[PDB]
Amino acid sequence: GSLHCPAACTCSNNIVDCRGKGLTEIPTNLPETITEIRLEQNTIKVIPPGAFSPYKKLRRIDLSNNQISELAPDAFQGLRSLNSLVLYGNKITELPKSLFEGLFSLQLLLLNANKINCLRVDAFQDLHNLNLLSLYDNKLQTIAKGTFSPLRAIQTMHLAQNPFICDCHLKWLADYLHTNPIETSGARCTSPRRLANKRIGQIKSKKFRC
Amino acid sequence: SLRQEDFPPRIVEHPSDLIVSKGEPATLNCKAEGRPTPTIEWYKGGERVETDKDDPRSHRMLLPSGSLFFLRIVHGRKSRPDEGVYVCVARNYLGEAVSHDASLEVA
Repeated sequence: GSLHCPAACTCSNNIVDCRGKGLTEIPTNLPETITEIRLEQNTIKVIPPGAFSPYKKLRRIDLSNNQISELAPDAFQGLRSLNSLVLYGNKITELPKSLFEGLFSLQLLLLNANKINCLRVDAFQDLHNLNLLSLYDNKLQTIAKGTFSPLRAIQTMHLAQNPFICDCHLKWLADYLHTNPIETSGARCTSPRRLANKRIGQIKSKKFRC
Repeated sequence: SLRQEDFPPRIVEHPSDLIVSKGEPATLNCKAEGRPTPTIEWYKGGERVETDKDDPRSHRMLLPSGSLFFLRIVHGRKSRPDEGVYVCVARNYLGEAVSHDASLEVA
Protein backbone atom coordinates (compact mmCIF):
# COMPACT_ATOMS: atom_id res chain seq x y z
CA GLY A 1 0.00 0.00 0.00
CA SER A 2 0.99 3.66 -0.01
CA LEU A 3 1.31 5.74 3.20
CA HIS A 4 -2.02 6.63 4.88
CA CYS A 5 -0.85 8.11 8.19
CA PRO A 6 -0.55 11.93 8.35
CA ALA A 7 2.96 12.94 9.52
CA ALA A 8 1.42 15.11 12.28
CA CYS A 9 -0.35 12.08 13.73
CA THR A 10 0.61 8.63 14.93
CA CYS A 11 -1.21 5.56 13.64
CA SER A 12 -1.11 2.53 15.95
CA ASN A 13 -3.27 -0.57 15.38
CA ASN A 14 -5.90 1.51 13.53
CA ILE A 15 -6.02 4.20 16.19
CA VAL A 16 -5.08 7.54 14.63
CA ASP A 17 -3.93 10.11 17.16
CA CYS A 18 -3.71 13.70 15.84
CA ARG A 19 -4.29 15.52 19.15
CA GLY A 20 -2.79 18.95 19.93
CA LYS A 21 -1.14 19.44 16.54
CA GLY A 22 -2.56 22.80 15.51
CA LEU A 23 -4.60 21.19 12.70
CA THR A 24 -7.23 23.36 10.97
CA GLU A 25 -8.80 20.58 9.01
CA ILE A 26 -9.45 16.87 9.36
CA PRO A 27 -6.56 15.01 7.70
CA THR A 28 -7.73 13.27 4.51
CA ASN A 29 -6.67 9.83 3.14
CA LEU A 30 -6.58 8.03 6.53
CA PRO A 31 -6.36 4.19 6.69
CA GLU A 32 -9.65 2.62 5.53
CA THR A 33 -9.34 0.25 8.54
CA ILE A 34 -9.28 3.14 11.13
CA THR A 35 -11.36 2.43 14.28
CA GLU A 36 -10.60 5.60 16.24
CA ILE A 37 -9.81 9.14 15.17
CA ARG A 38 -8.46 11.50 17.85
CA LEU A 39 -8.53 15.20 16.81
CA GLU A 40 -9.04 16.82 20.19
CA GLN A 41 -7.26 20.10 20.99
CA ASN A 42 -6.81 21.35 17.43
CA THR A 43 -8.21 24.39 15.55
CA ILE A 44 -10.77 22.81 13.25
CA LYS A 45 -13.63 25.24 12.46
CA VAL A 46 -15.83 23.25 10.05
CA ILE A 47 -16.71 19.58 9.62
CA PRO A 48 -17.05 19.27 5.80
CA PRO A 49 -19.51 17.17 3.69
CA GLY A 50 -19.15 13.41 4.34
CA ALA A 51 -16.04 14.04 6.52
CA PHE A 52 -16.12 10.60 8.23
CA SER A 53 -18.32 8.64 5.82
CA PRO A 54 -15.48 6.73 4.14
CA TYR A 55 -14.25 5.16 7.40
CA LYS A 56 -16.71 2.30 7.94
CA LYS A 57 -14.85 0.69 10.83
CA LEU A 58 -14.82 3.95 12.90
CA ARG A 59 -15.92 3.34 16.50
CA ARG A 60 -14.77 6.59 18.12
CA ILE A 61 -14.54 10.16 16.82
CA ASP A 62 -13.15 12.77 19.21
CA LEU A 63 -13.32 16.41 18.11
CA SER A 64 -13.43 17.97 21.57
CA ASN A 65 -11.74 21.35 22.15
CA ASN A 66 -11.65 22.52 18.57
CA GLN A 67 -13.35 25.67 17.25
CA ILE A 68 -16.16 23.94 15.39
CA SER A 69 -18.96 26.30 14.31
CA GLU A 70 -20.44 24.25 11.44
CA LEU A 71 -20.97 20.58 10.64
CA ALA A 72 -22.16 19.21 7.32
CA PRO A 73 -25.43 17.22 7.65
CA ASP A 74 -23.83 14.12 6.12
CA ALA A 75 -20.58 14.26 8.18
CA PHE A 76 -21.31 10.94 9.83
CA GLN A 77 -23.36 9.39 7.02
CA GLY A 78 -23.09 5.60 6.59
CA LEU A 79 -21.28 4.83 9.86
CA ARG A 80 -22.93 1.77 11.42
CA SER A 81 -20.20 0.94 13.95
CA LEU A 82 -19.76 4.32 15.60
CA ASN A 83 -19.92 3.88 19.39
CA SER A 84 -18.76 7.22 20.68
CA LEU A 85 -18.92 10.80 19.31
CA VAL A 86 -17.34 13.56 21.41
CA LEU A 87 -17.87 17.17 20.36
CA TYR A 88 -17.57 19.12 23.60
CA GLY A 89 -15.72 22.43 23.93
CA ASN A 90 -16.61 23.78 20.50
CA LYS A 91 -18.75 26.66 19.14
CA ILE A 92 -21.67 24.64 17.70
CA THR A 93 -24.94 26.60 17.58
CA GLU A 94 -27.15 24.15 15.69
CA LEU A 95 -27.18 20.54 14.52
CA PRO A 96 -28.40 20.27 10.94
CA LYS A 97 -31.25 17.96 10.00
CA SER A 98 -29.95 14.34 9.73
CA LEU A 99 -26.67 14.94 11.52
CA PHE A 100 -27.05 11.76 13.62
CA GLU A 101 -29.13 9.80 11.10
CA GLY A 102 -28.20 6.09 10.92
CA LEU A 103 -25.98 6.12 14.05
CA PHE A 104 -27.88 3.11 15.44
CA SER A 105 -24.75 1.84 17.27
CA LEU A 106 -23.98 5.13 19.05
CA GLN A 107 -23.62 4.80 22.82
CA LEU A 108 -21.96 8.01 23.92
CA LEU A 109 -22.71 11.51 22.60
CA LEU A 110 -20.95 14.50 24.26
CA LEU A 111 -22.34 17.82 23.03
CA ASN A 112 -21.61 19.79 26.27
CA ALA A 113 -19.81 23.17 26.28
CA ASN A 114 -21.09 24.46 22.93
CA LYS A 115 -23.57 27.21 22.03
CA ILE A 116 -26.48 25.00 20.90
CA ASN A 117 -29.55 27.23 20.91
CA CYS A 118 -32.13 24.79 19.43
CA LEU A 119 -32.60 21.01 19.00
CA ARG A 120 -34.76 19.40 16.34
CA VAL A 121 -37.39 16.92 17.54
CA ASP A 122 -35.76 14.37 15.20
CA ALA A 123 -32.23 15.16 16.43
CA PHE A 124 -31.76 11.71 18.04
CA GLN A 125 -34.23 9.77 15.83
CA ASP A 126 -32.02 6.72 15.30
CA LEU A 127 -30.16 6.79 18.64
CA HIS A 128 -31.86 3.73 20.21
CA ASN A 129 -28.67 2.42 21.83
CA LEU A 130 -27.50 5.77 23.26
CA ASN A 131 -26.50 5.36 26.94
CA LEU A 132 -25.04 8.77 27.76
CA LEU A 133 -26.14 12.14 26.26
CA SER A 134 -24.44 15.35 27.46
CA LEU A 135 -26.05 18.68 26.52
CA TYR A 136 -24.60 20.44 29.62
CA ASP A 137 -23.55 24.10 29.19
CA ASN A 138 -25.32 25.11 26.00
CA LYS A 139 -27.92 27.81 25.11
CA LEU A 140 -31.14 25.74 25.13
CA GLN A 141 -34.25 27.62 26.35
CA THR A 142 -36.46 24.68 25.51
CA ILE A 143 -36.50 21.10 24.22
CA ALA A 144 -39.44 20.11 22.01
CA LYS A 145 -41.78 17.37 23.25
CA GLY A 146 -40.77 14.02 21.68
CA THR A 147 -37.04 14.81 21.38
CA PHE A 148 -36.19 12.02 23.86
CA SER A 149 -38.71 9.43 22.63
CA PRO A 150 -36.10 7.62 20.46
CA LEU A 151 -33.72 7.26 23.44
CA ARG A 152 -34.80 3.75 24.49
CA ALA A 153 -31.46 2.76 26.13
CA ILE A 154 -30.58 6.07 27.79
CA GLN A 155 -28.95 5.71 31.25
CA THR A 156 -27.47 9.14 31.95
CA MET A 157 -28.29 12.63 30.67
CA HIS A 158 -26.73 16.03 31.49
CA LEU A 159 -29.01 19.03 30.83
CA ALA A 160 -27.80 21.68 33.30
CA GLN A 161 -26.25 25.07 32.46
CA ASN A 162 -28.98 25.71 29.90
CA PRO A 163 -31.22 28.81 30.24
CA PHE A 164 -34.50 26.83 30.35
CA ILE A 165 -37.86 28.57 30.16
CA CYS A 166 -40.04 26.36 32.32
CA ASP A 167 -43.41 27.09 30.67
CA CYS A 168 -46.11 24.74 29.33
CA HIS A 169 -43.82 23.66 26.48
CA LEU A 170 -41.33 22.14 28.96
CA LYS A 171 -43.98 20.37 31.06
CA TRP A 172 -43.29 17.06 29.23
CA LEU A 173 -39.68 17.25 30.49
CA ALA A 174 -40.70 17.57 34.13
CA ASP A 175 -42.90 14.50 33.51
CA TYR A 176 -40.08 12.75 31.66
CA LEU A 177 -37.55 13.45 34.41
CA HIS A 178 -39.90 12.33 37.19
CA THR A 179 -40.56 9.03 35.41
CA ASN A 180 -36.87 8.70 34.32
CA PRO A 181 -34.47 9.93 37.03
CA ILE A 182 -31.45 9.85 34.66
CA GLU A 183 -30.54 13.57 34.54
CA THR A 184 -27.59 13.93 36.88
CA SER A 185 -26.25 17.48 36.39
CA GLY A 186 -29.14 19.46 37.99
CA ALA A 187 -31.11 21.03 35.13
CA ARG A 188 -32.64 24.32 36.38
CA CYS A 189 -35.22 26.86 35.27
CA THR A 190 -33.97 30.34 34.31
CA SER A 191 -37.58 31.64 34.02
CA PRO A 192 -40.36 32.35 34.84
CA ARG A 193 -39.51 34.26 38.05
CA ARG A 194 -41.42 31.78 40.29
CA LEU A 195 -39.25 28.89 39.08
CA ALA A 196 -35.92 30.72 38.66
CA ASN A 197 -32.98 28.62 39.99
CA LYS A 198 -35.21 25.62 40.73
CA ARG A 199 -34.24 22.15 39.46
CA ILE A 200 -36.72 20.98 36.80
CA GLY A 201 -36.73 17.63 38.63
CA GLN A 202 -37.87 19.30 41.87
CA ILE A 203 -40.85 21.15 40.37
CA LYS A 204 -44.32 19.60 40.18
CA SER A 205 -45.47 19.28 36.55
CA LYS A 206 -48.59 21.40 37.15
CA LYS A 207 -46.37 24.48 37.66
CA PHE A 208 -45.23 24.40 34.06
CA ARG A 209 -47.72 26.76 32.53
CA CYS A 210 -48.25 29.20 29.78
CA SER B 1 -6.43 -18.41 11.58
CA LEU B 2 -5.39 -16.22 14.51
CA ARG B 3 -6.62 -16.85 18.03
CA GLN B 4 -6.63 -14.35 20.85
CA GLU B 5 -5.53 -16.07 24.07
CA ASP B 6 -6.02 -14.40 27.44
CA PHE B 7 -3.26 -11.91 28.21
CA PRO B 8 -2.43 -9.44 31.05
CA PRO B 9 -3.10 -5.67 30.72
CA ARG B 10 -0.85 -3.27 28.83
CA ILE B 11 -1.48 0.50 28.67
CA VAL B 12 -1.57 1.50 25.04
CA GLU B 13 -2.72 5.09 25.66
CA HIS B 14 -1.44 6.91 28.78
CA PRO B 15 -3.33 9.92 30.17
CA SER B 16 -1.75 13.15 29.00
CA ASP B 17 -1.14 16.41 30.85
CA LEU B 18 -4.08 18.79 30.66
CA ILE B 19 -4.63 22.46 31.35
CA VAL B 20 -8.25 23.48 31.86
CA SER B 21 -10.25 26.33 33.39
CA LYS B 22 -12.87 26.25 36.13
CA GLY B 23 -16.27 25.06 34.87
CA GLU B 24 -14.90 23.53 31.63
CA PRO B 25 -15.03 19.82 30.80
CA ALA B 26 -11.92 17.62 30.87
CA THR B 27 -11.01 14.05 29.97
CA LEU B 28 -8.01 11.98 30.96
CA ASN B 29 -7.71 8.93 28.74
CA CYS B 30 -6.50 5.47 29.60
CA LYS B 31 -6.57 2.76 26.93
CA ALA B 32 -5.47 -0.70 28.10
CA GLU B 33 -5.30 -3.91 26.02
CA GLY B 34 -5.82 -7.25 27.69
CA ARG B 35 -8.12 -10.21 27.68
CA PRO B 36 -10.40 -10.40 29.59
CA THR B 37 -10.98 -6.68 29.11
CA PRO B 38 -9.06 -4.92 31.95
CA THR B 39 -10.96 -2.90 34.51
CA ILE B 40 -9.71 0.65 35.03
CA GLU B 41 -9.20 2.52 38.30
CA TRP B 42 -7.99 6.11 38.67
CA TYR B 43 -5.74 7.54 41.41
CA LYS B 44 -5.06 11.20 42.20
CA GLY B 45 -1.96 11.78 44.26
CA GLY B 46 -2.07 8.02 45.00
CA GLU B 47 -5.69 8.09 46.30
CA ARG B 48 -8.49 6.24 44.52
CA VAL B 49 -10.78 8.59 42.51
CA GLU B 50 -14.58 8.22 43.12
CA THR B 51 -16.67 8.19 39.95
CA ASP B 52 -20.30 7.60 38.96
CA LYS B 53 -19.42 3.84 39.06
CA ASP B 54 -18.63 4.14 42.84
CA ASP B 55 -21.10 7.01 43.43
CA PRO B 56 -23.95 7.78 40.93
CA ARG B 57 -23.83 11.35 42.41
CA SER B 58 -21.00 13.01 40.45
CA HIS B 59 -19.34 15.44 38.01
CA ARG B 60 -16.88 12.59 37.20
CA MET B 61 -17.65 9.60 35.06
CA LEU B 62 -15.59 6.54 34.25
CA LEU B 63 -16.48 5.86 30.63
CA PRO B 64 -16.48 2.39 29.11
CA SER B 65 -13.22 3.31 27.22
CA GLY B 66 -11.51 3.70 30.62
CA SER B 67 -11.48 7.48 30.25
CA LEU B 68 -12.13 9.68 33.25
CA PHE B 69 -14.58 12.36 32.16
CA PHE B 70 -15.07 15.55 34.21
CA LEU B 71 -18.26 17.24 33.15
CA ARG B 72 -17.02 20.46 34.75
CA ILE B 73 -13.80 21.21 36.58
CA VAL B 74 -14.44 22.22 40.21
CA HIS B 75 -12.00 24.88 41.40
CA GLY B 76 -13.27 27.30 44.06
CA ARG B 77 -11.31 29.61 46.36
CA LYS B 78 -11.36 26.94 49.07
CA SER B 79 -12.40 23.65 47.36
CA ARG B 80 -10.30 21.93 44.69
CA PRO B 81 -11.15 18.24 44.25
CA ASP B 82 -10.02 17.84 40.61
CA GLU B 83 -6.58 19.42 40.08
CA GLY B 84 -3.79 16.95 40.69
CA VAL B 85 -1.56 14.23 39.31
CA TYR B 86 -3.44 11.15 38.03
CA VAL B 87 -2.51 7.57 37.23
CA CYS B 88 -4.78 4.84 35.82
CA VAL B 89 -4.38 1.19 36.69
CA ALA B 90 -5.70 -1.56 34.46
CA ARG B 91 -6.32 -5.04 35.99
CA ASN B 92 -7.44 -8.45 34.86
CA TYR B 93 -6.94 -11.87 36.36
CA LEU B 94 -3.49 -12.18 34.72
CA GLY B 95 -2.00 -8.94 36.03
CA GLU B 96 -2.00 -5.18 36.16
CA ALA B 97 -0.49 -2.20 34.33
CA VAL B 98 0.08 1.26 35.83
CA SER B 99 0.08 4.30 33.51
CA HIS B 100 2.46 7.24 33.49
CA ASP B 101 1.44 10.28 35.57
CA ALA B 102 -0.70 12.96 34.04
CA SER B 103 -1.12 16.43 35.58
CA LEU B 104 -4.55 18.07 35.51
CA GLU B 105 -3.97 21.78 36.08
CA VAL B 106 -6.40 24.67 36.36
CA ALA B 107 -5.59 27.94 34.59
